[PDB]
Amino acid sequence: GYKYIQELWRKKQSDVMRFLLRVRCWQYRQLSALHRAPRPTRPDKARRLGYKAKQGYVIYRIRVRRGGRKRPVPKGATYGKPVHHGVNQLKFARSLQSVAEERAGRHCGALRVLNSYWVGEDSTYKFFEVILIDPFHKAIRRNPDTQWITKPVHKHREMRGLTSAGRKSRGLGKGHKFHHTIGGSRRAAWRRRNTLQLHRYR
Amino acid sequence: FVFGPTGMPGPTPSGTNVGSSGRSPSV
Amino acid sequence: TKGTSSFGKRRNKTHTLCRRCGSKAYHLQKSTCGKCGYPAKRKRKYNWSAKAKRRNTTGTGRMRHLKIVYRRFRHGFREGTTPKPK
Amino acid sequence: SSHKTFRIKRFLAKKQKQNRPIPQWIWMKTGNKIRYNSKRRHWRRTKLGL
Amino acid sequence: KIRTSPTFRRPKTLRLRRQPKYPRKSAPRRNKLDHYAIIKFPLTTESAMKKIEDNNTLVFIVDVKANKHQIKQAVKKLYDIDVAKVNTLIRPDGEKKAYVRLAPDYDALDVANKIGII
Amino acid sequence: AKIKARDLRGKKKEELLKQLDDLKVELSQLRVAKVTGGAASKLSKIRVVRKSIARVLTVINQTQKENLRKFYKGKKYKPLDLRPKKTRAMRRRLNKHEESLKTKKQQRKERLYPLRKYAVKA
Amino acid sequence: SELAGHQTSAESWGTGRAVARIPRVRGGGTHRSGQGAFGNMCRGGRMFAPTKT
RNA sequence: CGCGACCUCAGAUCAGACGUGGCGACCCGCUGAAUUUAAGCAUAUUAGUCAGCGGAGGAAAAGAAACUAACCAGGAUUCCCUCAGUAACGGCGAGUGAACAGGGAAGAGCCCAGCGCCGAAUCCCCGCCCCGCGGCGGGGCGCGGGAAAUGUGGCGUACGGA
RNA sequence: CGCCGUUCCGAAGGGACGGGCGAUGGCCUCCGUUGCCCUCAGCCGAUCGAAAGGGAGUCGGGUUCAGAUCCCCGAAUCCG
Ligand SMILES: [Mg+2]
Ligand SMILES: [Mg+2]
Ligand SMILES: [Mg+2]
Ligand SMILES: [Mg+2]
Ligand SMILES: [Mg+2]
Ligand SMILES: [Mg+2]
Ligand SMILES: [Mg+2]
Ligand SMILES: [Mg+2]
Ligand SMILES: [Mg+2]
Ligand SMILES: [Mg+2]
Ligand SMILES: [Mg+2]
Ligand SMILES: [Mg+2]
Ligand SMILES: [Mg+2]
Ligand SMILES: [Mg+2]
Ligand SMILES: [Mg+2]
Ligand SMILES: [Mg+2]
Ligand SMILES: [Mg+2]
Ligand SMILES: [Mg+2]
Ligand SMILES: [Mg+2]
Ligand SMILES: [Mg+2]
Ligand SMILES: [Mg+2]
Ligand SMILES: [Mg+2]
Ligand SMILES: [Mg+2]
Ligand SMILES: [Mg+2]
Ligand SMILES: [Mg+2]
Ligand SMILES: [Mg+2]
Ligand SMILES: [Zn+2]
Repeated sequence: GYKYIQELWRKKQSDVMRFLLRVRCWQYRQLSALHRAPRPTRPDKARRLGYKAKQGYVIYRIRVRRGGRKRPVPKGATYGKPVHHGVNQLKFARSLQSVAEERAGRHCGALRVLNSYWVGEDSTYKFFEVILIDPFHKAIRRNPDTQWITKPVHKHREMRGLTSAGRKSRGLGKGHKFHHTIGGSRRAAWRRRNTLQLHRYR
Repeated sequence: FVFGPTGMPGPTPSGTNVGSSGRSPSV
Repeated sequence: TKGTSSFGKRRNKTHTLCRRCGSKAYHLQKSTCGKCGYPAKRKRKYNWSAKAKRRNTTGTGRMRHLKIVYRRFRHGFREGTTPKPK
Repeated sequence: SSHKTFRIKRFLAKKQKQNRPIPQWIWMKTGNKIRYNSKRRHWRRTKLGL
Repeated sequence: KIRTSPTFRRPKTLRLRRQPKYPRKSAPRRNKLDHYAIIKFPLTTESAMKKIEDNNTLVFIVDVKANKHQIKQAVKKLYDIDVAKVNTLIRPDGEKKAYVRLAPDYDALDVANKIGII
Repeated sequence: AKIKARDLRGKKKEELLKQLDDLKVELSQLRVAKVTGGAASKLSKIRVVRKSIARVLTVINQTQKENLRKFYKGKKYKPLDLRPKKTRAMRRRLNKHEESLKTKKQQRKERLYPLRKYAVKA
Repeated sequence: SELAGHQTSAESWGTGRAVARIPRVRGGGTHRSGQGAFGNMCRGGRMFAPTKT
């Protein structure tokens, strides 16, 4: 059609896309940290991630500060064995995109997070856009293609790590690389491996 | 018509005081 | 002087009855309760006191609406009906 | 003090009305064990918290 | 229309009034502080019988949430007696005693004679 | 006279509020008899009149509520008191029609490939 | 039970005090105050090797 | 100057909804020790455990392979026996430590975007008509209002499909 | 979870006189009402913080077993 905007948004090192990503990043850097967008900045990436252009679908733009997770402790002094004297070079286990989806999914707690995507970044900020669905509209309630999002099991998909950006952080998957999450999750594997089955007859 | 007696409560005292004033220094 | 003498100066109270939990732990200066953190929306409770929870849980009080929800449950929360009249 | 508040005058009033003995006709009941009132309070010994 | 002041102040827009499509609660809650609930019973103590006899007053144990206005207008309904003034005080028991002083012509001793306390 | 709730349902709103405004005066005169000192025959009538007032106000609120939910019988929005009150999660479900809704793709699968009933020989 | 005998908070008083060095219940103006808390020997307390399921 | 669009953005006690807090045995996402073991101790161990924070459901999570294999090949997830105290990790010290295959409990698959095709063929809202009416719907009207071409609905999804 | 922050990255005033338009109730005379524009408006930060700071206005005499600048009598006074 969308397949032109798609292959265009892959030459981010080009001239046109390095001008656009820069005027976009400048304009985003002037607004609030979490503000509602009028329409999806990337309409193609939004369709690909499940955004039907109909009432009820909401797009929030949100910026997050880049960099690792300095340990929250007093001056230095993380009292423990030298193993855990690390404060500076530590990293967070959830992607900045998963932190964007839950800073939107918490600021606006009525809406259900579907997905999110990258719309720009600079040295000190990363800008994402979160596809929030209003689960009590009738364009979503009645349409049976998307009435799964309205059941109480999917409350705060991103606080429970069920979105795409979240699921990418739990190391789950099929293969010889993802053995430590056989079962539900890493802790449901850990439980069964660290659980002593004591039969009646031994 | 049998009348009744009475009853009054009071906090239970606990013995933990130790003056430890006595000193026997002999190096 | 740190003892019996300076036990007389105690005349102005630190805490008063909290309005959310009725316990005498509302720090008048810090303006927050030490028992439930009243000005905060979330009731404060920590796992490191297994016993302080059992003093404030859904059974400890009247359950004036739960003891009826547990009764309306045995019939799927029927509504707008009455038994057949005499 | 004498500069009470309403919430406190009312709590003291409740603590005044809880401070009376069991009616004598109440341990001639059938399923009875209460010999006397044990939750009583004296203003001198026990100091009502607060 | 020139900008005379260098401060862009927010323009005042229009504000409608609530035209609901359905009242939230179905019926207005009845006034539970009735003229009858506002006066529980009188006192028959020689501290109040000297008020009735000498001061030409009456002593009621009114509800605690009652004003001197509600009391005045609730003795002028249950007993049909114009009232000079009302002086309330909350007892250590918890109830609100109220000394109601009757108009000059009305006789307390003879309006307590009626209602029973005498 | 034993005031039963049955013979209170035919009477009119003001033929009920006159009974209420008479029972409250009978209370006031009994709470006075209690403090002036009266016969137990009177003292024991307090529990009888407090419950007669309870019966009256009960029939008043019941007839008024029935009239209300008749007035809003067929309307779309009705007061949150007349709306069916079940558990919050039970009120925030999908209708039986939204549950019973199917996409045209599944109304076509269910039609072209129904679940056949069969047996096998042993 | 697995919690029986351990639902209290009690630390030994230590040497001195002319007391038998068993843990003891903390403070309080009650009978059960500095009274011996854990161990099979004490009243209340936990039994030796609590039977398991 | 004014007028009329559109975009972006405010204001409402605007009409109608929604969230918040509690419980927490089980479950999901992060954060995360030190007692102790090593006859000391610093890596390791305790342990991704206790504490801490957030979010749910009657189950949750996972789930129809960017899989296992190297066979004469198997075929979503979860669970049990077994593999196995194994391969491997480790001051190769203390100690730690899976998976595949196989036998079982259960057993079920699917759906979009995209690429094209169709006169937007789609959806929400208010007013009136008749019913249904205590899980707010069915059918009819409205030169009634909107959403939507910056893409709604039907066919269709890797097992190929038109 | 929340913390920081208190005029700081803010479209932060829902108010007033007069006028014009519109409606309303009555000596519908003449005021009052509320709807719409026109004109005008600084502020300086929501709110809390003192029974000893600031803070208009009550004194005499009588009386109870326990209350009086509080009740009774008699003299005033402030605010609206
Ligand atoms: Mg971690
Ligand atoms: Mg990756
Ligand atoms: Mg202090
Ligand atoms: Mg909590
Ligand atoms: Mg004392
Ligand atoms: Mg389809
Ligand atoms: Mg025991
Ligand atoms: Mg509204
Ligand atoms: Mg060691
Ligand atoms: Mg050792
Ligand atoms: Mg050591
Ligand atoms: Mg270590
Ligand atoms: Mg924990
Ligand atoms: Mg919650
Ligand atoms: Mg539930
Ligand atoms: Mg699930
Ligand atoms: Mg397998
Ligand atoms: Mg073996
Ligand atoms: Mg390990
Ligand atoms: Mg296998
Ligand atoms: Mg089988
Ligand atoms: Mg399409
Ligand atoms: Mg596939
Ligand atoms: Mg103040
Ligand atoms: Mg002052
Ligand atoms: Mg002063
Ligand atoms: Zn509290």
